[PDB]
Amino acid sequence: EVETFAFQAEIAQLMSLIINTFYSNKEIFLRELISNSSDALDKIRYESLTDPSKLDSGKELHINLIPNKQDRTLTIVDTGIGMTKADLINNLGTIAKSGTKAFMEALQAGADISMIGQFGVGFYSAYLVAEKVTVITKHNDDEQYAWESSAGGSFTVRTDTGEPMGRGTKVILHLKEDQTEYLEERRIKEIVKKHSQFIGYPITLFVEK
Ligand SMILES: NC(=O)c1ccc(F)c(Cl)c1
Repeated sequence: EVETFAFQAEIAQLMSLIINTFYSNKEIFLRELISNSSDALDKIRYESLTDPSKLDSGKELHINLIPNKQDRTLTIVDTGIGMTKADLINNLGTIAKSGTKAFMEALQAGADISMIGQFGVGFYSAYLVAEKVTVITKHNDDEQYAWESSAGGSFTVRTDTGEPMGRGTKVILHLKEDQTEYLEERRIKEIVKKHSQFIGYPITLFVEK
């Protein structure tokens, strides 16, 4: 049972512009997704301060980076607050319509593309490097769901029958054929050190056989 949704026009426009604009500084996608994971971890930590049972679904607060050269995927896993089905449909818990408008207005006023995260829509920078993005998420108040989009104006949501995650979000980047540098250990390490060196949660870069 798969549900197919249209992106709001403004979000489809932002994704088309991310996909089609010439812009060499693609590595910022990883900073943006790690920052999103850190924000989601902050949220579940705050909730746990007054309700410890919020961590019954998992006490560890961390971020894992999992490259897979056979699948040509880079997966960013966090154990943050996760998203409900309603969150996924509502632009993955973002105010993407007004954020896109502000990002657009800022670019006309002299902001840089790398500033996308200041406008709450840093997630969509994934499409700088990914032809398809799958988001697996589990929120304490809902079931496990899979969101997926190859852009082109639509996304899908289905119940996820795969590996239970407990709580958190898994962003699976199906990389473009010419973007496989982001599967190399030394390249990922360089980007994390350059852009994410002060994130307040452990970031573990997995290695491969
Ligand atoms: N207008 C642009 O060239 C532009 C604006 C925002 C973006 F995220 C990108 Cl990649 C390009």
